Amino acid sequence: SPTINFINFNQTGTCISLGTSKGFKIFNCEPFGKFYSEDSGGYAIVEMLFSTSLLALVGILRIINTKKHSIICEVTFPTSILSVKMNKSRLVVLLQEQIYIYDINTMRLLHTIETNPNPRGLMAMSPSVANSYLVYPSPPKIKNGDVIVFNLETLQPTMVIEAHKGEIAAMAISFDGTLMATASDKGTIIRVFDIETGDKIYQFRRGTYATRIYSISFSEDSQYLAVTGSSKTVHIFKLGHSRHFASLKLPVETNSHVMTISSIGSPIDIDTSEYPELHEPVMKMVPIRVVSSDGYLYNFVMDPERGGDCLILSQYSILMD
Amino acid sequence: SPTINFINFNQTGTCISLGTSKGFKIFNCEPFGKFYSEDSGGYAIVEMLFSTSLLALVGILRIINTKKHSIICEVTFPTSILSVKMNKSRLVVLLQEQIYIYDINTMRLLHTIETNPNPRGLMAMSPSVANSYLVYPSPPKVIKNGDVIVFNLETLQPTMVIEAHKGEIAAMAISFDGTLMATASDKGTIIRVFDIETGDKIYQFRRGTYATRIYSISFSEDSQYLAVTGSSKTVHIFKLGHSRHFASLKLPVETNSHVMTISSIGSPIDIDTSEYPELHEPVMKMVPIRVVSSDGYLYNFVMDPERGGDCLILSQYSILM
Amino acid sequence: SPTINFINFNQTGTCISLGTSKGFKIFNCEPFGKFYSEDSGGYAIVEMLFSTSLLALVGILRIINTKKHSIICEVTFPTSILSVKMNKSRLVVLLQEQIYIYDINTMRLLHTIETNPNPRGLMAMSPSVANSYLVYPSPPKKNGDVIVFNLETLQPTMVIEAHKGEIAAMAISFDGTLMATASDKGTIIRVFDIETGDKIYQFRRGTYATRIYSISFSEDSQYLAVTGSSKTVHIFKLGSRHFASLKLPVETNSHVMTISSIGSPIDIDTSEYPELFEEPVMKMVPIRVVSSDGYLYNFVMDPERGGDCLILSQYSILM
Repeated sequence: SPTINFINFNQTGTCISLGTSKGFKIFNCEPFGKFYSEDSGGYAIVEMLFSTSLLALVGILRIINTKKHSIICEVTFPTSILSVKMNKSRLVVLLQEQIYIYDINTMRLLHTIETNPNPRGLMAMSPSVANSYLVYPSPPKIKNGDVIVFNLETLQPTMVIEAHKGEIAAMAISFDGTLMATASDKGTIIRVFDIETGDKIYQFRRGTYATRIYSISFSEDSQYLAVTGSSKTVHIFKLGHSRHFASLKLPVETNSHVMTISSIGSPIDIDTSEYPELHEPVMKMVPIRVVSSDGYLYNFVMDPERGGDCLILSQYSILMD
Repeated sequence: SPTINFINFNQTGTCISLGTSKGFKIFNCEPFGKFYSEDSGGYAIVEMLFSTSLLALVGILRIINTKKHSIICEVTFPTSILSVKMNKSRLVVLLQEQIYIYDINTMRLLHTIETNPNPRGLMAMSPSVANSYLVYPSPPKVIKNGDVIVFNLETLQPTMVIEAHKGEIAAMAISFDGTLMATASDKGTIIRVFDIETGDKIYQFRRGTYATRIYSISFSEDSQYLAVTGSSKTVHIFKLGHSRHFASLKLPVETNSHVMTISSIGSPIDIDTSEYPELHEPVMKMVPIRVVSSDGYLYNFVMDPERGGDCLILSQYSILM
Repeated sequence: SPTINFINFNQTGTCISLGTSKGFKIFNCEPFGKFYSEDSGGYAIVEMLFSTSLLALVGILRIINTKKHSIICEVTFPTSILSVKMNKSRLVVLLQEQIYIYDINTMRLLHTIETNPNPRGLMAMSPSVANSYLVYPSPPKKNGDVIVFNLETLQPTMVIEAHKGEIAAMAISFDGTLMATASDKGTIIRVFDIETGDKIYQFRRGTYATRIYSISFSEDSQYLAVTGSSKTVHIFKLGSRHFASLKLPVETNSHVMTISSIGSPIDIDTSEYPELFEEPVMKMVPIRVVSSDGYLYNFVMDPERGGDCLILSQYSILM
């Protein structure tokens, strides 16, 4: 089993990107299958658009169309790339002290921001062109958790958010580009700010003792927020409005030193006759897909009313098949 | 009489720097005199610190100590320099699209800012190290055209973004202590001053009757008054002790209308009313105002802080003679 | 996640020395971070001085400087190296039946002690050069005899009858004034004055058979920390019954070896931790526990109440 270095959903949560030490793979979610693969070499960053056969590959920057098996262009940078995010309008490249913004269509350089160092390569980017926003942390050279709200459409900053007292650990933007959620390096407080005005809307407490946070992600309908940390547990905070609404516990066999990213899908019908949820024949269950760095996928279901600990239905392997 | 290309006061308003097409000159204000001069060549930027025998010289960037007649350093830039400002802590050089910040002591480069093009070379520098702030305009790259970026020089991180005006910014000025910032649109009809730490607009002034260009803005030492000069050959004084201009400075009629005019406001001094029939106690405090124009003349005025109104002119010298 | 083979603090308790089957890493405690790492190979003992970019490497003996990336010297021994400890004056290598003493500056050999076998590789060093001592057990070839060896003049000073049974763990305070030992049954702690040899303190611990692994003093010697196999760490005050206790979370791997070290009191912010531990700042003595499974745990104790201590954080070494 080759070592994997990168896992990410697409901007809609219906696909899986992945990168190994020997190549990269592309899966699907509902009719699970391996759409694409390539045994080139070590890949560190594999980012995909809303399907559409467009990929960004960073070896351990090249953009490739997988349907045509051709290369659009290759871009070199003085320093190593730390993060890459896309929407159907702009292409963003982050280095440890520089942010590069490209037009996804014409691929010409548009802007460059000289920022204070970001060793963690943190970003959050709105995927919708109607509200194309970019946010990145602004540490000083107590004013540690300042985040710069940058508008990609006009290429100008909009406001400065005094998010947290300590360094920012993770940040995400809803699908429509309306909200933003950030967490400090202690991972004890989750705060949600409205990117339009900047006022803090929601503040959530995560866990008891300070533990690291890996990734934050909204639902497609912005109903729930998902956080994943070193506790081998995934919390879900309900944004329909403190304490997490419902929590996800991986099986005890899973190694505790695994990176976990998750995503929440649209509610769908499941059969209660087959599954003793403990009864109407069918009720709508919110699906959550959790993939771990060891190479497994987990499917949970969440009751929007009951919440609580979520049942697990199935489990796959992303390596091999 | 050689043509002059650049005039400005020092950060305290008690000295004069000037640049001709044949050299530069340095004057003094109260015991008027010519401290220094060199007929080297064309000079476009001659900026001085708080006396201290330190100068920035740009040919038609070199740092020269006038007392020692030596060269501290010499630095080149890819494009022409548009503005240079200093405090006793930082040195700022602005090109049309780039801002360079240098430490005044070590002279090593500290930061670089990539901004949207500023053909007008507009900035504002706080001269006090306690509140060292730099503000530069951020127009959209091709209504929100008058966006200005509040940048902190101490920590080298921006603090907030101020939506100053609807149209492009034409002039900026920061008080001596770095507390307030004043901005002027390209129409020169509305003068707005913002409190830099909070960001709220404190005062709003109407200037003149019809729209006309504004040359420069400058605060008093005690932030009591604000001086603006425009193409109407009239200088207005706005009282910040708290609309309409408090007092107006009318130059003599024989003066050419196409003259760049910069001004400064000094601390109140005792003047003898026996010599000057102000229209009476022997002495009364009157604020002295020095207005040097691009034709090469200095004009001394006095304002009565209670009466205000049209100001009397005491004397006129002639720079370059 | 490669397996680790050595985990230990520095002489001040403000760093983490850790060596894996693939390399070694050097961490920090309050501003947690990865100071250094090399993927060279299997390392059995990685010991560090008071920062100062000095390391000792034992393969699964070489002294390296991490700042200059150079090798000072390499020395071989007839048997496997069991333990290495350092201070600002002396370097000591312990083997199965021999103890080697080196000058940390010159690297010249100074003295060699012929001791009865030590299968556990037990020794303790005073880290201060003012009272540079070395203590090691002396089993008969009268079981818990500890030889107080003066590294300053290279001569033993006195012999203490510590315990009737085998000695399990020994430690010397930072100032080199006190010595603490624990028997093989791990129920009684004895603290001796290294100058005179009088028994000063006696502590009770381990109601059932839980072996004692490590003993450590605080910087001010106010507290004594003992870690055993029971997944619970006791704190004794040197001002009988234990003063405070540490309970690791149950989810942790039980097949682990845990050490600990107590630091100087610091201030913690209440606003950072909304759920647990909720005066914006309080003085709480920090306790750092690292286990072989690869996790660093931080606990805090109230200097007056004591009791069971909260856990502020749990960071992940090797990542």
